Amino acid sequence: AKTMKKIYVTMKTLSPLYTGEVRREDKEAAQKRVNFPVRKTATNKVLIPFKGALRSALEIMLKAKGENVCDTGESRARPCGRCVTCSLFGSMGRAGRASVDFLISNDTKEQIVRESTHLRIERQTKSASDTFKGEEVIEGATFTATITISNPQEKDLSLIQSALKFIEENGIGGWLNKGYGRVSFEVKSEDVATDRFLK
Amino acid sequence: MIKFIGTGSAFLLETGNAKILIDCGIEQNNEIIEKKINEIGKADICILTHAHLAASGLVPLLVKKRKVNKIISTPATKELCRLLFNDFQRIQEENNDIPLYSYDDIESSFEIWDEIDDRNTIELFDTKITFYNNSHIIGSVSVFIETHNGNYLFSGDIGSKLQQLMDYPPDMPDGNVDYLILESTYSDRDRLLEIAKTTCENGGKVLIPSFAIGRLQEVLYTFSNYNFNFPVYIDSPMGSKVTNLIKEYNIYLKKKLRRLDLFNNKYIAINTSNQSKELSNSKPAVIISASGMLEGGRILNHLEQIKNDENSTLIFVGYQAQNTRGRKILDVRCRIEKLNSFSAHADQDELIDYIERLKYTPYKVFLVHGEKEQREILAKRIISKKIRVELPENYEILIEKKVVLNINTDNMCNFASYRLMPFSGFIVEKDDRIEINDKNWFDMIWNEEYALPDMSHDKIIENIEYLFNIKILSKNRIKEFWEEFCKGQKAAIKYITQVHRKNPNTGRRNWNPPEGDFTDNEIEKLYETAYNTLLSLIKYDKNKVYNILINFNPKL
Amino acid sequence: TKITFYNSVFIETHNGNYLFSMPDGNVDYLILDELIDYIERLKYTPYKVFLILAKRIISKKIRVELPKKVVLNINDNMCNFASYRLMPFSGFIVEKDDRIEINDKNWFDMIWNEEYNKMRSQIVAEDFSALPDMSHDKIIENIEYLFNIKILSKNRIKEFWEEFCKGQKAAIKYITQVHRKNPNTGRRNWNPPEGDFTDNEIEKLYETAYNTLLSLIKYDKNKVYNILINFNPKL
RNA sequence: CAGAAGAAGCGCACCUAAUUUCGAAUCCAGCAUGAGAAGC
RNA sequence: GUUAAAACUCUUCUCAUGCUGGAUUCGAAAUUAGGUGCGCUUCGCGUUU
Ligand SMILES: [Zn+2]
Ligand SMILES: [Zn+2]
Repeated sequence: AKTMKKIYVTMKTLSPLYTGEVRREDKEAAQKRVNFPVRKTATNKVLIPFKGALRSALEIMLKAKGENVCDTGESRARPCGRCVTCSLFGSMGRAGRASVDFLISNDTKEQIVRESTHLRIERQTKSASDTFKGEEVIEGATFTATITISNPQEKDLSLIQSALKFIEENGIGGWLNKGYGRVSFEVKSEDVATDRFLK
Repeated sequence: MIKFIGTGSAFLLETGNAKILIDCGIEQNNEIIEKKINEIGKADICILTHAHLAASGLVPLLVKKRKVNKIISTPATKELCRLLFNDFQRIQEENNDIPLYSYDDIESSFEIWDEIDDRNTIELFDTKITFYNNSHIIGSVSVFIETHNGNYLFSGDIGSKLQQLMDYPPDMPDGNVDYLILESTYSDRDRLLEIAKTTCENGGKVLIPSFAIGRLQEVLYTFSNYNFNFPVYIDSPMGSKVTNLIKEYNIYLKKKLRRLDLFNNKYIAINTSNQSKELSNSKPAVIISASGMLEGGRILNHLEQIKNDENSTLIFVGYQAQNTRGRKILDVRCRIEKLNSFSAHADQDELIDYIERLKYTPYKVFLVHGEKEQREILAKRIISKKIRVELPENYEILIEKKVVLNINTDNMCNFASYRLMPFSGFIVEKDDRIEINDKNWFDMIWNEEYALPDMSHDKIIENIEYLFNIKILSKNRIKEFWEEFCKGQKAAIKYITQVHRKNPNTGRRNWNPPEGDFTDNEIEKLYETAYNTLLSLIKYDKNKVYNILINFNPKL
Repeated sequence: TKITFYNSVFIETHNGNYLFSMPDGNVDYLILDELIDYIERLKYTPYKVFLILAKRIISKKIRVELPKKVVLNINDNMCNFASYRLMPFSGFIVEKDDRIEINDKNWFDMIWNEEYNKMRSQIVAEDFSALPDMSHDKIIENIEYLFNIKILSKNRIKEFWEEFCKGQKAAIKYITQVHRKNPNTGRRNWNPPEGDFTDNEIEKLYETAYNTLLSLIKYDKNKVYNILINFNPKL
């Protein structure tokens, strides 16, 4: 208490990016025109989930170190509530100290989202067997988020930064093994007072 | 509400759900331009009236700073602005001043660029924008932004009766204009060909400076009708590019001139620089070249051969701005003459007659540009017509279009937690009011009341069926015909005219060739069948075109 | 509100200089042959005149009008027919708490499907209308073991009881749905057991949950309620 | 009233834009205070 | 034809206050804008010593 960490996170998109539309009405509206819609706000901005990527990043790296972390990727897997990932991003007993925001673009969908033609080529006749359309985020598009950590601890910005580097290497969103979602993260941290709004 | 930003000029019209922009452009400091561009904010649309740099020059800067989502304009204004922006970037880089934008900003500005013709009503962000021709240059339109809190007519640069390529009477919203944004203004036509007669009979070359947009084509259309025996020659990559633009966009000109060639051959365009050096060494011809204000350009390699030759003349067929070499020798060992008859802007009278031909007198006429002196006498004459006018050196009613039910909502039930009523009615759009109206309405109004070729609906379906199975008409051809038909009807005429056009050199059209054992003559009858079939589909309404074309291309 | 009287009440608000019936100021709304000159005498011709006469004053280039919730149309191709711009539209007016929407047939079709899915998925066969055998102690032992490890949870016991109130068949339907191994994912809807285990053991405890719950549906309601109330005290 | 810099022709077409899985699971549902006063 | 008959336990006073459906879980896994099409056609390093 008495301080709150604020991590101002700026994404620049290096490769193209795809995070699919989750809303059934928006997806079913766009699947008439494009077979892979992108996640988009109702104010026509691009929405990337960021808490799960930071969680998943830290779970893989801390399981690879050998430090005790639970797995919240396995199906219906109960969080332990004792590990550092449970302290940062949450368990079933205590909520997440890090309130990760959604990565929201600084620009509108008609400026950074393009519709693209993808294929499946027959390996033998070297000829298009399948053609789909997908919406991608252009390279250089800028996204912003605030990772607002209540009850600050010492190793809670660095692990986030560590997780950001993992998201720089592996990617964010979908189609991560076809090359989509390679990104760069620029960080600005500040220990804001918890009573800063009291005038 | 409307904000007048203007260095740069712009008209932001904040409707309350969008930020629609009119004519972001700069005629002539880069930093105060950039700050003034930042002052606009994120705009949803950037509407271009005409393709002059006084109203289009800042459009790539707006896509540098990512302040615009869509740049709508006229299909000839777009093609013009391709050449216009590359020429402006050529001059800006060439002057060694730091470029205000880049060629990538030009490209990306044309990536989000949509194009509609005149009389085509778009509906973006709870608004209705419609273009109407105003006869300044080709693709020059006045803009009707029909909002809910007022209907606004941005006149742009209204044209003149001196124009010969564009139809004179400036098209105006047939309905009601609440607020009107007019631009205050800033018979020697026969004299041009006559003094060319006397000059070239005397043995000189008439070197007419002409602006590459509008002006040079007006001068050439003069010479290409007044049977000037001696040869006529345009000398300017950009001038000949806009000459091919006028010939390509011939359907967007005057109705008489929409039956074409338009320039009656006559001109022998000088393409390469070496040919211009040759013509400068050559000794009676009509050099309709283009540097504008006697600045850098294909004029100046010809300027010297007239400058020393008193027998030749140098006919100034344009306004000659200050700090230009042209005004310096306008205001010299050659004859200098000036013909203001070739003017693309109106005078004050034609602005008043553009303002007295609206259906209902505008509430406020915002004068914006022109000379500040002349804007006063225009203002005084239009206040004399009892019309409120807000000058741009100064800074109010609340018009609100409403929708009336006019149906009795008594007998009303709740089915799925919604209080609903199935109703049959006849919604009407009256000036200022949308009125839903019961059959009682149609009854009363019933008792009160009571080009393109032609083929039957079945003929059109049978022809597109045959040409689809002969593979002349394809799914991509039907897709782009639907795309150009969604921009208007003249764009579709220009599309099918371009595809059907036999090239005079190769005898090759752009139609997809047939499938089978057809012969040459029959192949040409199928190509003409395709041309007349799609041109017969242009006459039909958009909702009749769609169900015809969906049985061949399910996605367009 | 600046008011001035003339031989005429010239209220001058910021929403318009109204005048009910000629001042020298700007007049916005005129609340009105002899009639035509009065309008001609006014400098800065009025935006609207609130009145045969209307025909003429329209041709004098002047707007007329001749004498609740916000109405929003959602339905837009109109036509010139019988002078006025117009379209045939049959639809639905809906009366929301702060607005009146004008929707069309697709909205009602949508809410028809959304209501029909609610209607058809409320009664499931013999509601409130070949089981294996187990001793009562064995049911106590297996429900206690599969309650300690987190397979039979309080939500599972609760949802067992709610469906078993609706009959034996709905309980068999629920238990078959929870035990169902989806062929595309290889997963049952049981909550996974806590504690270190092995996939053969986990599959056998899932089978044990299926057989112990199925052997409990053959028992009497009161006997089922008195077995489960020791685990989920609510139901 | 706005920009401008050895020949020739061409710089166009066509297809495809679909399919599939998943949409569950779990914890909690308590506690505390007041039970009187006044007129007729 | 009852030590009767006659006289409404009536009026006044809000089950209110205190408590956020919260916590856990990334629309992503599978699919190369590929396939078809030749910068070609026309013009002697002349002439001059
Ligand atoms: Zn944990
Ligand atoms: Zn102009």
